[PDB]
Amino acid sequence: KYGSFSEDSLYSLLVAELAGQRNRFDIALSNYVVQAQKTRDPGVSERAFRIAEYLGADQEALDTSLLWARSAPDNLDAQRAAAIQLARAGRYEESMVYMEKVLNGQGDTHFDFLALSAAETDPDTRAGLLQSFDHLLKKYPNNGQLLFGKALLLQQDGRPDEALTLLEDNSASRHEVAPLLLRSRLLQSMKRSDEALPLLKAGIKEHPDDKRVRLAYARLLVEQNRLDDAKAEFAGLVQQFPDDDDLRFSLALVCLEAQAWDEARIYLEELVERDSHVDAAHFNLGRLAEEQKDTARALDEYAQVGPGNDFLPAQLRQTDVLLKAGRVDEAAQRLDKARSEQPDYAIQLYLIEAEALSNNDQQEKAWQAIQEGLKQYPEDLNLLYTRSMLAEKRNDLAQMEKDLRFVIAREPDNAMALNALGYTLADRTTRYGEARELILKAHKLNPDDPAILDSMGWINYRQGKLADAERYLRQALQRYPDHEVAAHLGEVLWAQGRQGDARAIWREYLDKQPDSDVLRRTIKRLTGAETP
Amino acid sequence: SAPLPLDELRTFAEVLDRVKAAYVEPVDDKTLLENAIKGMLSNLDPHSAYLGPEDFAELQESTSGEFGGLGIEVGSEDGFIKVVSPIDDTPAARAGIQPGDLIVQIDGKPTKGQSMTEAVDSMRGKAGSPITLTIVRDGGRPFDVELKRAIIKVKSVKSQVLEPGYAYLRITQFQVNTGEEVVKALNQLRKDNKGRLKGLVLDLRNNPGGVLQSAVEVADAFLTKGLIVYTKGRIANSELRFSADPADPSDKVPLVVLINGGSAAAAEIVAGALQDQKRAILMGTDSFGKGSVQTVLPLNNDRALKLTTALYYTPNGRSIQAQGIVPDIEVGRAKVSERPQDSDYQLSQALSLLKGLSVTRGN
Amino acid sequence: SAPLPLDELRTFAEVLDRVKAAYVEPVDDKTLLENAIKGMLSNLDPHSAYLGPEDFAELQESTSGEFGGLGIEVGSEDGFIKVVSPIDDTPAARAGIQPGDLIVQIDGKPTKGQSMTEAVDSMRGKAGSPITLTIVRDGGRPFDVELKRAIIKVKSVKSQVLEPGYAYLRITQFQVNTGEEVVKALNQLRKDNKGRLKGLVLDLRNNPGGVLQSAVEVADAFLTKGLIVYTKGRIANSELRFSADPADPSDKVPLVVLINGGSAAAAEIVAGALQDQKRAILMGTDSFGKGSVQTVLPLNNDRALKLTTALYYTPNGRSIQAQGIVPDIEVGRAKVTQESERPQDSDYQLSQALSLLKGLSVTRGN
Amino acid sequence: SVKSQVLEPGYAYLRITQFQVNTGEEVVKALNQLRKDNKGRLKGLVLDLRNNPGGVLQSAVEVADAFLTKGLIVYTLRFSADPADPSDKVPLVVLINGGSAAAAEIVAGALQDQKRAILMGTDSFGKLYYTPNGRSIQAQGIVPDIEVGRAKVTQERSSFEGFKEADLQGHLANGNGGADRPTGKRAAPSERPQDSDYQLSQALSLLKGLSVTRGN
Repeated sequence: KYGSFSEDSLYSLLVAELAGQRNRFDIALSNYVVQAQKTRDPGVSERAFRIAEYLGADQEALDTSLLWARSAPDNLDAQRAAAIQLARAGRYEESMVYMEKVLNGQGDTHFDFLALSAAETDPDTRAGLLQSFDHLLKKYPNNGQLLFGKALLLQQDGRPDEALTLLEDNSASRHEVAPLLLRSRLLQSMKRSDEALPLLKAGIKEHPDDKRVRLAYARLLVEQNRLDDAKAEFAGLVQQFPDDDDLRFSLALVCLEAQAWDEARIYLEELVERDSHVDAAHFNLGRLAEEQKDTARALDEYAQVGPGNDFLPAQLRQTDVLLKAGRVDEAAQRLDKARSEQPDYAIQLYLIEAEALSNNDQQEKAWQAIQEGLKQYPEDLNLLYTRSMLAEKRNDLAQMEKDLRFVIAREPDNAMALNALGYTLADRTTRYGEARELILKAHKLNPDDPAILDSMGWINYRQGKLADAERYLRQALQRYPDHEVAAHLGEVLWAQGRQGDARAIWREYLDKQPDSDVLRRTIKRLTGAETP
Repeated sequence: SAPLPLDELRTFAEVLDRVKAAYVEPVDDKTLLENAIKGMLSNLDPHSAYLGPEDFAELQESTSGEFGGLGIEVGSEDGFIKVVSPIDDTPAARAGIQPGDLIVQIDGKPTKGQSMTEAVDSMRGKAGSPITLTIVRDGGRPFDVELKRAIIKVKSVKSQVLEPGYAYLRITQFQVNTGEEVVKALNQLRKDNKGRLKGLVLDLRNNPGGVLQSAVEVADAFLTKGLIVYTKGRIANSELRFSADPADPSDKVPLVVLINGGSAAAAEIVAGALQDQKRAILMGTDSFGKGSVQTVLPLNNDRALKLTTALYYTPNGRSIQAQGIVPDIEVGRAKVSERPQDSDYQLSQALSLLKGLSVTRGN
Repeated sequence: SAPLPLDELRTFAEVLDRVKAAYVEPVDDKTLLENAIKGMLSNLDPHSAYLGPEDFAELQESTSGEFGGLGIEVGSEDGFIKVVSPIDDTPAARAGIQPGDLIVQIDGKPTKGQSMTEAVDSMRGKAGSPITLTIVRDGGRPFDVELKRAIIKVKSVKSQVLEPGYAYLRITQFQVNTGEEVVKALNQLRKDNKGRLKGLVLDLRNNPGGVLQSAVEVADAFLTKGLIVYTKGRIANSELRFSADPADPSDKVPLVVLINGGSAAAAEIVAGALQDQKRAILMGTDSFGKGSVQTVLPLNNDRALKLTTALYYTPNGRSIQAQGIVPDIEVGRAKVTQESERPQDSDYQLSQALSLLKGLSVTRGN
Repeated sequence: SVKSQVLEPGYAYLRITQFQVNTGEEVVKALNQLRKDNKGRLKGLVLDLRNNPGGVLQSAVEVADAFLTKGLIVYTLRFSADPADPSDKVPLVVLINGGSAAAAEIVAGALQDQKRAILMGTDSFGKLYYTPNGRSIQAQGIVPDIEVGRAKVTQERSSFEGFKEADLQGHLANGNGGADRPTGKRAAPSERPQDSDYQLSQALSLLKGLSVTRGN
């Protein structure tokens, strides 16, 4: 029942196909568009449309979509694509025609696909499509599917209020699954969970079949800190769909949030034996073991799994829980084994080892670990940055400067390295001009990051200027409040003269981080007391 | 108004690129496409082949008549070069070769890979030159066979007066001018028997084939009415039909034709016509069944193809190529001055049949 | 960039149109393009070829010893399929089948009038599928046997101990698990000879090959150090070198390896490894002399294709392709005339191999 | 008395039918000329001291010296092994059908007991003398450490042989670039002695065995 090629139809196509693998896509476009224009067959037109959309050129893509819709119009997806392309081209009435083509078919009549396609479109094309949709709704206001599509487009625009009003107006939206899903999404985007949860449970009871409604209800409960209700609902879901690994994984997460460690680890072991989502299960198991009695079992679930991208956070949790348990040597041995398993993962394993050992205050063990990781692979900039941080914790300031300089040489674009080097030079150099140049490069690379602003303020203080340092440190603090930035601001105020505000801000940030020691050292050295 | 199978073409392009990527040798697209076309032709109809440009030039004129060959003919089947018929009066025929045997190795190389064209090209060689073949017969084990290659004379048809009442006319190969030799042989036989014979036996067995024109001529020489053979094919020019001529030096003598199963094409055409018009009767075994016609097809370039344009048809609805012509009586060959009749069992059976039917006819 | 060769494509299109127009039987473009792919793959080299679905499944079964069947080795006999030997640990073995049993019906349908291939296919099928066999045992009353088609692994290695201190070992066809098996075999043989084994004879005669990885594994199972074989080809991933892991259960046993004209790529690899490394001896005729590692590249149609991805080289750096290894002893099959079940007396080359092994053992002194 | 032959490359052949006077000098000459034949070094020799009844003791002792360097050759009369010998330690295997006796017997006994050679034939005739080892020879005779009963071997010609990779059309040329070996006509040019009697073939195979392995 297949068709039959012609002499030249099989010629051009072949070239196009061959060109499609020599990156000479233009020839493919020419051949496919010509053969779709003349042959009219569905498959050729569809291939032409896909190629045209891939390359980007749209006018010929618009023509190809029109032809494909004309070829086998029963394929409603082609009709939808042609309508979207027409909306992009601004027909605005033939787009409506193709809408009534795809719409009104009464077979899986779907506008979620249209919303997903429009998600990537530009706001102007989206606005044109929404105007066409409004005209259609005025023509076709009876069904709630039209309202659902219009509300989807409105949400894509960024104005959910009118969409939510439209959803509330019609009861069929409540009776239909998709419109109530949409109203839940709008309420979530409206920052009103108190209204989302009740309507969510109303949807659950009205349509218990749909698991998404209740899953989102539990998610909103978690966001609302109603952890017990979310845990119970997720247990009910696992009862409804025990085959679902993700549902039981979320149940384990919510149970962890509900400090019910026993059931949390039980669900994590259910995931492990189901051999799905096991790496996140292992991360959760390590967290639980940190918050639960035993840890050897957690090491066991960590070990029984193979390499995994999401296992790397799990491996970090394993290292941290081992450090908490006190057997640092076992963590080092496991990390060495993992490094032997894969060198690409070995670099990250060395990084995590150094960072975790630094966190537990073991600066020298972290330093030797990062030195190892650099001796297997000194090219990595992350390893050098970690060694620089460890040196700063160890006052090996020359090593920190060397590592930061090498990282900057590798990746000058990275603003964090420039900021670190500038701060180090400013703190450990009599002339701050080069430090100021480095900090300015970091600023022009990243002028908004709180650390960049903090370093700019510190270098300004060392330079001697006062107002710029004040403003930049205030910017850093409002971006993110930190005790070190507070100490820098206090130094700036010491330069300014208004010591009262320095004392007040120091008190505030010591309340923020009483355990901070750099802030207390600054207060002691300037105001003469540990606290002001 | 039907789906165009673009998927197959896309698959072919992907395969081409993947092959150009993965092969060990740096191989240009030219060789890839050439091999593609070669196999496209070969795997479809075994006889068909891609007559290349220099191959076409060679086919335009014979390179030299010096080289002869082993005389035998082959037809591709299951990828093995099998011997359809060892032409009579040839070392291969004289040597221990039986039609229906398979050639495995020729000149020290296997044949399961190439096509019958290459095997035939290898077979021919310098005159008076030895050669070796490894032939597996009827499932037996391979055994070396040494043969001498030399230019061969066929002599076409021989007529022997097997008995005073009967003449045994033998056709070796359907060369050109075979019909006139048959006609003059029949005239000589009439002269010997004073212008009346009691029947004829045409032992057109162990005969590969030849030019269709000679076959039509002889079938006319024995016949007067009806279509001798018609051809069918897709191309418009395919349809080629022949007929019968009132002239017949046969004198309406009864005929019995033998088909040992080592006969192909032209011989099959003649036998099928002679039974379809009920002019005669058959007594050998089932034929080899090859009636495909090959015609050279020029292309856009100087090159040309050799696709099987049309397959033959006997005057009835029967098709030679599909099933091969069958005899109304089956008599397995065997052995039982001396006359050739006493030697070959089928000939004795045929002569006895003519003797028995002579009285039935009366005069 | 490189020009898209257009003259050749135009010629191909013209030829396809002509063939569709002129061929006697109607032909669909799918068939023509499949034939074209088969043709190019086949004609590039003697070995590479497009693999269909049945062919691909057959190759997968051949390389991987696992297959679905009754675990019965059979032979043709006067129109009745004769059970040459019921493989151990098989549905037939637990069904009581014995050597000499004559299969006459497959679920009732007679074996008469059915070819060996037809009988093999009929007795084979999906795993877990019940099947009944009526089998005539030495001309006795036929009796039905109830079986279920079950997954089975065909043993690719055969063992024997011809003489105390001298053993025999065969690898009929390399397979994915072949390596593992031979390892166990060695241990078994050692356990057979309570630890001390003087000589060993490896049989590679008439081994058409197998997967390269298992060949390298078998090579390493005896050789200790060095590199067994490295491959070289145009593609980047073709360049790949294996190495002999120090572990080996061979116990440095003096080894003599046979090679016949029927020994192929994997067998030639093992032979070249054990020769260019002075660890064994090669006696026999020449080998098939094929060097080519081929890859079964998957296709979206489930009908993959096999292509010659690279050549290989013996440790010395010699490319054995098109030349064939040359055994040291150079012994051709012959018959000995003199003026229990021991294959040495039945076979010649095995006899001289065992003689060489015992001579070496004696020359080792005491 | 003597006869030399290069049975196969790196494996010459010697035979002492009788141990006549001056045989030592003649075997020295044969050793030198075959050393020239095979370019200064042989992988092994097959001294065919079988069907040898006896000879003059001076002949036998000089012959043994021709291959041995150290020790006492034969004693009842204490004949020494002169270090001078052109053999150069070519792996030697001596063949004893059983007819070997007296001069041949003592030469074989010396080349065996000194561990300078190996005995591969059958039990000797058994014909006082003492090998370099304390063991006597006349009383019991010498038992070869490996025995190969006299036998005749015939090789059959298969109608066809496996079509080598060189035969297939379009076979890839070897990486080394050496010419591929085709399967042309396969007929034996001659019946070299190694194929005639089982013992010679066994001896050559064993000699090749000691050459491939044991060299490391």
